[PDB]
Amino acid sequence: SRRMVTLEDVDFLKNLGVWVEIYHHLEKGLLQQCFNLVKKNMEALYRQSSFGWDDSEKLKEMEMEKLEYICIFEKTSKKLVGFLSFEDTVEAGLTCLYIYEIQLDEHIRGRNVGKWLLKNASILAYRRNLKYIFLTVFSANLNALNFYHHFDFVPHESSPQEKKFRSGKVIHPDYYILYTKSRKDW
Ligand SMILES: CC(C)(COP(=O)(O)OP(=O)(O)OC[C@H]1O[C@@H](n2cnc3c(N)ncnc32)[C@H](O)[C@@H]1OP(=O)(O)O)[C@@H](O)C(=O)NCCC(=O)NCCS
Ligand SMILES: [Cl-]
Repeated sequence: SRRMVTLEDVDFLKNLGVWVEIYHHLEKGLLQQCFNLVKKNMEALYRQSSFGWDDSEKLKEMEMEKLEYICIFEKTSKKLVGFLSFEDTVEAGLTCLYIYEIQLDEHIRGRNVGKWLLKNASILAYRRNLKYIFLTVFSANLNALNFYHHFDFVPHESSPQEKKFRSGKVIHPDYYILYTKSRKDW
């Protein structure tokens, strides 16, 4: 058929039939649910990268004390449908919120929930006197790459760069390090 930590704008989620919670640490059950979303969304991308995928390794990462979680659940099912995780840190001398994950279940993508999570992360960062937002992204993840570009992320000086030599050597990095300034006004 090809030719026919007070969060902002919570009312937006209410209008979608979802709600948000902030976690300092994930409880055992929810840890497993978030892991399931990351694995479902990302396993293939991790596999094809130099980083690889290890279930046990991703799990331990998500348990790290430094990571804070913003989680969105469906009002009817009370199931997790998305989250954003981050740490407050420093990157090359710059104070930042470093995003580890932004993950949405398939059925809730493309409805401005990604924007909602990113915007709130950015606001939180600014209010914590964190001047930048940083993240890593796979070069092969084209949708995410363009999503970030739209929200003014650009490669940090520390990001790997494309390189081509007359010798025939071609270097395509499998990830970028992106950043942008945090902002309180959206
Ligand atoms: C990446 C992700 C979180 C973005 O969420 P999303 O639901 O798809 O995007 P949203 O609907 O919330 O985006 C809203 C804004 O982003 C823009 N946008 C979204 N995707 C875009 C794309 N591929 N190219 C250009 N702009 C894009 C929209 O224009 C919109 O901006 P606007 O209101 O100013 O017009 C989502 O696609 C996802 O969960 N992907 C799977 C997991 C993943 O790859 N995470 C990144 C690695 S951790
Ligand atoms: Cl990615």
